[PDB]
This record gives sequence, C-alpha cells and structure tokens, in this order.
Amino acid sequence: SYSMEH
Amino acid sequence: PINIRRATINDIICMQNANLHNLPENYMMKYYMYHILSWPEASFVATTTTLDCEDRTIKLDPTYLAPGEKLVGYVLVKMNDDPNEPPNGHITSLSVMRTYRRMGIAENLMRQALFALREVHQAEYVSLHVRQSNRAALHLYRDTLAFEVLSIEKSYYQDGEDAYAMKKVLKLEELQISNFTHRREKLEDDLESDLLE
Amino acid sequence: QFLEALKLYEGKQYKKSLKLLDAILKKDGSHVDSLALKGLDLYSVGEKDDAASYVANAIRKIASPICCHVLGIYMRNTKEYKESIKWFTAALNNGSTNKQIYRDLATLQSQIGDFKNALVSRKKYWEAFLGYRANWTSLAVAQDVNGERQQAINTLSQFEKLAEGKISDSEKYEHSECLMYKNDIMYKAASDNQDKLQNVLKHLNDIEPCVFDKFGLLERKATIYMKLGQLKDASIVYRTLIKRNPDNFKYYKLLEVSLGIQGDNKLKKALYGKLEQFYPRCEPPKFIPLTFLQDKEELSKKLREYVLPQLERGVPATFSNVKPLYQRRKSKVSPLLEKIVLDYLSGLDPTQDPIPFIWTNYYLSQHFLFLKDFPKAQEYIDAALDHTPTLVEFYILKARILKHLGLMDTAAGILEEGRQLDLQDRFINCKTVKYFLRANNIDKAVEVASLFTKNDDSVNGIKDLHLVEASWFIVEQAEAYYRLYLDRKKKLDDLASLKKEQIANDIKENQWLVRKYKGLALKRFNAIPKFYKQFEDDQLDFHSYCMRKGTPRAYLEMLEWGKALYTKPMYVRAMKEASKLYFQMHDDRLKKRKETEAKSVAAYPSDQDNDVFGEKLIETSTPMEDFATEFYNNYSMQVREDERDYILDFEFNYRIGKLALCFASLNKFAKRFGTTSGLFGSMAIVLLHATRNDTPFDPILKKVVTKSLEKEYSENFPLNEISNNSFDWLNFYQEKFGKNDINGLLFLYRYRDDVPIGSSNLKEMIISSLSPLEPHSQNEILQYYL
Amino acid sequence: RDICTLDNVYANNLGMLTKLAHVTVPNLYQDAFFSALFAEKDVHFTQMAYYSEIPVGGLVAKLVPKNELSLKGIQIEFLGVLPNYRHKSIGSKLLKFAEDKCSECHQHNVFVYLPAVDDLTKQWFIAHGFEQVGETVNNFIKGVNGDEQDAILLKKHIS
Ligand SMILES: CC(=O)SCCNC(=O)CCNC(=O)[C@H](O)C(C)(C)COP(=O)(O)OP(=O)(O)OC[C@H]1O[C@@H](n2cnc3c(N)ncnc32)[C@H](O)[C@@H]1OP(=O)(O)O
Ligand SMILES: O=P(O)(O)O[C@H]1[C@H](OP(=O)(O)O)[C@@H](OP(=O)(O)O)[C@H](OP(=O)(O)O)[C@@H](OP(=O)(O)O)[C@H]1OP(=O)(O)O
Repeated sequence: SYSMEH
Repeated sequence: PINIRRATINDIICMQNANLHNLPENYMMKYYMYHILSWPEASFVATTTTLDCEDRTIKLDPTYLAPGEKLVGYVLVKMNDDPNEPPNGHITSLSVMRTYRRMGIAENLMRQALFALREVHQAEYVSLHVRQSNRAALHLYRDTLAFEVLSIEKSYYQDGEDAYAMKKVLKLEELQISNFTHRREKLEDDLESDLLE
Repeated sequence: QFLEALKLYEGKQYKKSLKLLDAILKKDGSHVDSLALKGLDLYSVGEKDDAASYVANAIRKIASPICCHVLGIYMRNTKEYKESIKWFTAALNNGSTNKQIYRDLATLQSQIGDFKNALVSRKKYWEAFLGYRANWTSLAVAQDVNGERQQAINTLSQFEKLAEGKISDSEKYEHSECLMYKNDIMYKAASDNQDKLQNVLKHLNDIEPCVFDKFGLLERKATIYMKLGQLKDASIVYRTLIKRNPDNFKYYKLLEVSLGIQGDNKLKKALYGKLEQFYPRCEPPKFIPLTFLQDKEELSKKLREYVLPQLERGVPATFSNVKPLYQRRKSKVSPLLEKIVLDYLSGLDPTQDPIPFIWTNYYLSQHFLFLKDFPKAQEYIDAALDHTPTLVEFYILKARILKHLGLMDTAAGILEEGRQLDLQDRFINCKTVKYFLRANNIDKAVEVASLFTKNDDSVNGIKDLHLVEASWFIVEQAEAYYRLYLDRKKKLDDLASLKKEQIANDIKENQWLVRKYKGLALKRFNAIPKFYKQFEDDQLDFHSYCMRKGTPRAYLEMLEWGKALYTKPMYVRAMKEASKLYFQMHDDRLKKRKETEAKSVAAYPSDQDNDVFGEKLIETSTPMEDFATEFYNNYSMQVREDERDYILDFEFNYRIGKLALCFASLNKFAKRFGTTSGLFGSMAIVLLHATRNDTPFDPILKKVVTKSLEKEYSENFPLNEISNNSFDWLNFYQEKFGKNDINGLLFLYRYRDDVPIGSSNLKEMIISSLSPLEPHSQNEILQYYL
Repeated sequence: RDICTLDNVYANNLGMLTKLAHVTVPNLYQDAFFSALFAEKDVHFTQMAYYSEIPVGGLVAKLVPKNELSLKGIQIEFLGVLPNYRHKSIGSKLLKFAEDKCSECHQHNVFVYLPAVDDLTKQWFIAHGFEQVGETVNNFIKGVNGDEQDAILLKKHIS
C-alpha cells in the first residue's frame, strides 16, 4: 500500500 | 468460486471501493485511471463467478461488476515513472475482502502481476511499501513470494506507522505461472497432444 | 507591459502578474487583454468569484489572440469546454500562430464527443508536427472513431514504414501497443470474411515478436481461428492461455467450444479430469463439473472432493465458493452438501482437529443461513465462536444472521465486538459502520468511520469520506437519514393527534429533526452525481496523455466507460432513492445553536458550501427539474434500453404531465417482462386512472393515451370500467396478478390518494402477502413502506 | 514454519489479548489494566501466541525493578490459552518467553500469584520448575465483581 500523502 | 483475470477500466470503480474498504491509503478515481490507462496489461482482479448450470440486472452494491460477478480482490500496479534506473515497477495497492482471505487469492494476483511486469514491461525489479505490523501482508511478501526488505521507512503512513520498503528481482522464466501449479510428478500440458486421449 | 504579466502567469508568479495588471487598468480599466488575464491568475489562487467577474467584464467589452487563448484556458479550467473551444478557435481566427491550439482543441472536442471536429483538429496538428508519433496515433484514433477504418490503418502503417529500423528500446512499448491497435481495426473490418480474417492472422503472426501484450495477442489469435472455423488451432491457443492463467474460468469454457464438446458431458468429464492433473490447485477443473454432472452419486462424489479439502485447510469462503451452485442447482446440490458436510463434522474432534472443526461449523452456519433456517445457523456459528472467539469472521457471520432476523442493533453490537479485536483492519471497521447505519445509529457509525479518516481540519471524517469519493458510506448514510426522516415524520403526526401543553415543545423539536434529516438525506445523495461528473471531467487529460503514452486500445475503452458513467450501480442507487424525496416534494406542493451541529455534518469546505443541512434542496420550488438536472437527465441520455428502469421513467413523467411517455415506458416494460407482471398491471391501472376527465392532466393526453391503451391492452384490462364507481380494481388486480405480487401492490399503495381502490383493503392485502418474506424484509415494509 | 508461533502485541490488537484474558481468566482484569499497557513508568512485556495464524493465547509480564524481598524480577500478570488449543506446548512457549525476558533483563526471578484454590494451574507451574513461597496470602485477589480470594505465590530462579 502506497501512501499518497507521504 | 473465484475467477482471476486482467483488470480493465470497467473495474476501477469497484477496485476503488475495495481499496476503500480494506486500506487506510486511498486515492481519487483520477489516480486509478492514470494506472489503468498507462499500464493496461499490469493490474489484475479477483471476482466471484456465476456459471450457467444444466438444471436479472446487476445488484445495486458497490462491489458488483456485472450480474453474478462482484470484485473481491485486486492488485493495482504501475511502472516507476519518476525522473535514471533500469525499468522497475511498483505495487501501488493490493487488497482482498476479509471474508475471502486465506485461500490463495492475493498470491494468485501477485504472481500474475510480477510476471506481467517482467513480460510486458521488462521490469528488472518491483517495490512496495507495507506496514510493519501487517502480519498477513508480511507473510505473503516475505515468505510466499520471497520479497526482500530494502529499508525501514519511519512514520511512512498517515497514522505514523513505520513501513518496510520491500523489493523483488524479476526474471521471466522463474515467474512463469506454470511453475506454481503444485503447492507440494508435476504433469504439464505440452500444448501438443489431444487431451481426450 | 501586459506581455510581462502573461509570462508571469506562465511562470506561477500569480501575485507578481497581478501587481502589473492592476497598474495597467488604473490607466485603462477597459483593456480587454488585461481584465481577461486578471481572471486566470485570480483563479489559480483559489479566488474563484473575482476571477468570474473579471472574465465576464472582458467578455462584455468584446479580441486579441493572446486574450482568446487566456480565456480558452480559463474556461477549460472551469469546465466550460464548449466556451473554451469558442475562445481557442477565436484565437486562431484572430491570427494566432500557436499550432499547439489544434492539440488543445482536439482534447476539448473529444471530451464533448464532437469527434467530427476533433478529427479536423488532429489532422492540422499532425501536419504541423509530423515528427511525433503521438500525433499519428491520435489521428488514427480519430479516423477510427469516425468510422474511417482503412484510413486509420493506413495512417498507422505509414508511420510504421517511416519508423522501420528507427525504433529505440524505450519506444518499443508504444510500438507494440500501436501494432496491436492496428490489428484491432483490421480485425473489426474483417468481420466474418474468411480472406480478410486470414490476412488479420498473418498480420498477428508477423507482429508477435514485437508485441509484449502476449495475453492480448493470444486471445485475438484464438478468436480469429474460431471465426476461420479452425477449431483445433483455436483449441491449442486456449490451452496456451489456460497455462498462462489456469485460474481464469473463461478460457476453460472457450476450450470446450473449440473441441466441440459443449454438449457432451462424457467428454467434458474427461477434459477436466485431464486438466485437473496439470492444474491441481485451480478452481475451474474441480468446479466446472459441478455445473453439469447429473448422476446423484457422481455429482455427490465431486461435491465432496471440492468442498472437504477446503474445510480441512480452513478456508473461510468455502460456502461462498459453492453458493452459486445453491443458487442455480438448489434442489439438486443443497441436500447433497448438507449430508456431506454434516458427516464430515461428525468425524472431527474439537481439540485435535480445531481448524476443520471451526470452519466446518462456519460452513454449516452459512448453509442454514442461505436456506433460511436461522436458529440452526446461529447454533453452528455459536459453536465456532465459543471454541475460537478470536476470529473476526465469526462475528461477521453471527451479525449477518441477526441482520436477516431484523435485529439491527444487536447485529451492529456483535460486529462492534469483532472490531475491537482488530483496530488495524479497515474492512471490519467499514462493515461495523455499515451495520450501525442500517440501525439508524448515525452518530456511532460516524465515530467508528472516523478512526480511519484523515480528519485533520474537522471534528470527524465526513469531509474526508467526500474527498476520497466514498459512495459506499455516503449512500448508506443518505438512506439512514431518509429512514430517520420517515420515523420522525411519524412521531410528528402522532404528536399532533396527542393534542387532546408543552407537546408544542416536542413538535417544534421534532419539526427541526424532520427537516434536518430530510435535508441531509438529500444532500448526501447529491454527493454522488458530483463524484460521477468529476469522473467524466477526469477523462480530459487522457485525450492527449494516452496518445503520448502509446495506449490507444485502452483510450478507446475509456471513451466507452465515460459514456456509461451515469448508469453505474451506485449512481443509479443514489438516483433511484433520491427520487423518493423529489417525487414527494412534488406531490406535497400539489396538496440557533445549530452552529454546533453544523460542524459535525459539514461535507465540504466552508467556502464551497453554506447549505450544510441541505435546506435549500428541500425548500425547492422545482423538485422535478432538480431531479432532472442533478440525476436523471444524464442517466437517461446514457442508459441502454435493456437496463433502463421503466418504472422510474413512468413515475418521473407522470409528475411532469407527460402521460404519453408514461404509456411508452409502460409499453416497453411489457415487451420485456410481459403482461403478467404485477408491476405492469399496476402501472396500467394508475395510467388508466389518469385518463379520467376529472384528473389534472391535459385532456389531449388523456385522449391519445386512452387510445394507445385500447390499441394495445384492450384484452388485458376492462378499460371501459373507469366509469363504474363500483368496479373493484383491487379485486381485478389480485385475480390477474395474484395477491403475493408484493411489488405491484406496493406500487398501487404509493398512488393510493391519486388512485383510490380501497386503501384499507390494499394495505391488509400487502400485510397478509408478507408472511413468506424474511423477518427483516417484513419489518422494513411495515415500518417504512406502509 | 512451526504451526505455533509468538508475535508482538500492539495497540491495534490489544483487544485480542483482552478477549483472551477474559475467556481464560474471568473476573480478574479491569479493562483499564489492558489500556494502561499501551497508553503514552513500569515496563511490561506482551506477546500473543498464534496457531496457524489464529490468536489462541497471550502473555502479559512486568519488570519489577526493586523495598522488596525475593519477589523482584519478572512478574507474570497474565498467561492463558484457549481451552481447545491446550496441551500443544503453547502455554510452555509463552512461559518460556517470560523466562527468557527475565535473563535479557539480567534478573534471576520469575514469579506469579495464583488463586490458592487453583490446584491444576499450580501443578502446571511446578512442572515447569516453579516453587511455592511461604503460605496462602490473605485476600490478595480482588475481583471485578468486588469478590475477594486468597492467592499463593510461586517463584522460579533464573541463572
Ligand atoms: C495470574 C495469571 O498470570 S493468569 C493465571 C494462569 N492462567 C490461567 O489460569 C488460565 C487458564 N489456563 C490456561 O490457559 C492453560 O491451562 C495454561 C496456560 C496454564 C497451560 O497452557 P497449555 O498451552 O495447555 O500448556 P502446555 O501445552 O505447554 O502444557 C500442558 C501439558 O501438555 C503437555 N504437552 C506439551 N506438548 C504436548 C503435545 N504435543 N501433546 C500432548 N501434550 C503436550 C505439557 O507437557 C503439559 O503436560 P503436564 O502438565 O502433564 O506436564
Ligand atoms: O446485501 P447486504 O445486506 O449488504 O449483505 C451482503 C450479502 O449477503 P446477504 O444479502 O445474503 O446477507 C452478500 O451476498 P451477495 O448479495 O453478494 O450474494 C454477502 O457476500 P458473500 O455471501 O459473498 O460473503 C455479504 O457478506 P460479506 O460482505 O460479509 O462477505 C453481505 O454483507 P454483510 O456481511 O455486510 O451483511
């Protein structure tokens, strides 16, 4: 799971 | 029973719905379109299947793709398209509805994804992030699939949890799906005879 | 200079550009260029209102070519695509030399579905910039979409000739894609013509070494062979596809057809027996025989071989995997699986076989739940839970049984016990949220949901859930507010009749609630169309991006997706449910310290929205036009005739006076579902009652409709009988359509003031029709439908 | 790997450990006790036991640094396995984690208070090398139901 926030 | 197939743009609304149910990291529809329209051969989905038997329109439900078919898992995949490494991919998101876990769905999706990245895109490796406390996901990636830990990313997720950045090197022949047909004489289709022998 | 402000807009110094443009207009406040670019800087700094006023002043004063372009961009940004086209065009016709404008026009023209003109724009851009493959691909796509297929193929082929030996490694993916795309067009144009198909196959063979989409190539190859009647060749390719993905059912059935054994269970048994040896972990070889075996003993043996090993490994979805057999082969398969799984359980010991024990109990719970034996279903899940109370899934199944029993609060509570075991897992959180919404406990639902949202600048997660486009939550909440609304409308009417006095305190309290819930229901439902319009707008970038990226086949699939957005299930759900509010607002118009609550229910940023409780939506003077512009028109322009909801059609047109469209919807419904359907019957009776000379419809319509009903349905209904006050429409209805056709009775009941046929008898008929239904369904009808 | 494994307890699955303690040792733990384990000076160790990935037992132990007689060291505060998963070495594995933590912390004593009436459990700790210390401790165990009962203390020396 990639977090697009950071 | 569950069917595994390649994803199309017709699956992205339900893929987003699955992501929304199963993970705290969420993305706008534009971001799924960016994936499916940039790497249209890389993402896969898992769905129920209602086959005709010898013996309606679609349910108004956010998991449904078609009559008798709803989405229970997906793997959303991209190639790395930042600024000059060799070609490598990223598993943006993988999830499966809880009532469908622990029967090999994630594994099946992942193997199709790794093989596609290699085959379609000549990807040399693939990367992903995973929560340190995610037992199920760690088992899948480290044990089942032999990903490596590349690093620790402190406070990577929004709630502050650390991630592992994980990596796997991809080589075409070892990723072939026929290598994984037997969990444990391994007979194969030679694609030659007549099967009704 | 004004040119200093344009470069200073191109560079993101938006304030910087602004000082400049204010100085210019202090001297000349009627400078068209200056006013226009003011707008676009002001827009890029969120200052939307002012931007709009500066743009519209410049439009009045009207221009320059640079101005035209600025305005083109502003309009694109505010989604006025047709206006953007007007301004980009004016930029050209007023002497711009910027050939990029043709690319921008193609994007905008494509977005609005004007591919005729898009094709003109692709041709001019291609002529100006022949060096970029993207411009060839996009011209070919425009040609194809306009039906110029040979021209499309020629455009692609001409690029290939020029690129022969000049394709770099990084361009090879795009090349592969463009090769397959050409094959697609050749393939469609070949139809069933055997020579053409033969040449399409030759092309596929020729390109195979440069195509990296091997599944796509193999699939096209099989289908070509099939249409060439070379089934054996097809069969080898399908076997090749299965080996690449033995978990894909579709490939197995296509293989059957290529071997000519679709109708031969003997040979099918052998095929899957053989395929099972190659692919032992895969579902299709084990499962497909379960769909055609008829011999009790063979079917039974196969069922056993499929389900027992899953129970043994402890797979949760064992039942769910066989559920489609219980659905299509109920009488045959369920008695057999009941016996198989009960015998398996009796051999198991809870301390030695704990895993099969608990998951076999779980299966049997699911089994008896499916067959509607709820006490037995609870027994079996209880045994699992008591043995291993640490599996969240067991709480889900127990809650689910309680849901079917109508115990919504109890069901939500069990799920909440499960959730507490695993605060990491969003899925159990979401289902717990859903169950609390189903119990109308909105406050608990929102508190639980908010554990997973970015609530950064908000008291809870309502805003986040809107940002991430979470229709699942928003629709369920809309529906929960609507139920609360109807409940409080009841408690409100009971309070009036209990005036026989601070009861006036209790009604002013309830009157607030009725409105608060009515408005929030409608506001939450209106969130959905907003998402789906954004999905349509989201296509904009792709008209150029896909061409650059080299994915033309996927691009055309996006076009088809966009033309179906307003027909997708959650859109149709929000529309259908919202219509309840608009329709009743129409029917009805024919008969403080909120500041605290305001924050807990706000959906959008303060600035974008001040109608937090949806008061403006419920106070509308035009509820029907609002339903049309917000939900129905877009759905209606896109929906296929074979999925169209004619009942919605009927009920919408009935309320805008269009009785002939009501007849058309009724007529088309009957063509599809036939004239024995209670819904057909009830729509007919309601429409007939509308042709009554006393009713508030146009007499010209009552006349034309009376004739269409005579033309079509004279032998289905006693049409002559609307003049006899003694004729028992309700009795006729039950004679023809039976007294158990619940949905048809409920339709009449909805029109009971307009079409009185004995509201009290109708009601009692619905009540005695309920007994065959599950308890939850019985109760929601008694409480929310009647 | 081995069908039984141990892994860490986190705030997110704390409720799993609480459920395990409630079904294996009813009426002893205030939910506050569990909550204090992950709220941000005494050090606790926690651990869950999984059987084929199912949580079926757990452990809460406490480092007791210091005036104190020879009941310094590691105190076992909870150690429990679901009934149907007993007699598969899982309790032994959890106890061994506790004992091992004792030595990591360079301590030499592990101890536990049990209900004086719980003979079966006492015998299990004695089979694992624990010894009773003195005699029954008057009304040491307060229940959640306000009830009370006598405890015994058991101890085990670690090199
Ligand atoms: C204050 C507090 O700290 S909490 C109070 C303590 N806990 C309780 O009272 C809770 C209730 N009790 C329990 O949860 C359990 O009975 C426990 C924790 C005491 C023991 O857990 P178990 O997992 O059964 O321990 P384990 O399996 O290691 O040992 C039990 C017996 O099975 C034996 N055993 C070990 N492996 C196997 C095997 N493969 N097959 C058969 N027997 C086995 C052990 O040798 C032991 O035998 P013995 O006592 O006759 O010598
Ligand atoms: O329609 P809902 O009220 O949301 O309930 C659904 C529905 O089950 P029932 O209507 O039979 O209770 C699903 O079955 P389908 O309608 O898709 O056939 C079921 O899915 P599965 O049978 O595939 O599990 C799902 O269960 P879950 O999401 O737990 O897997 C369950 O939802 P709830 O469990 O949330 O009630």
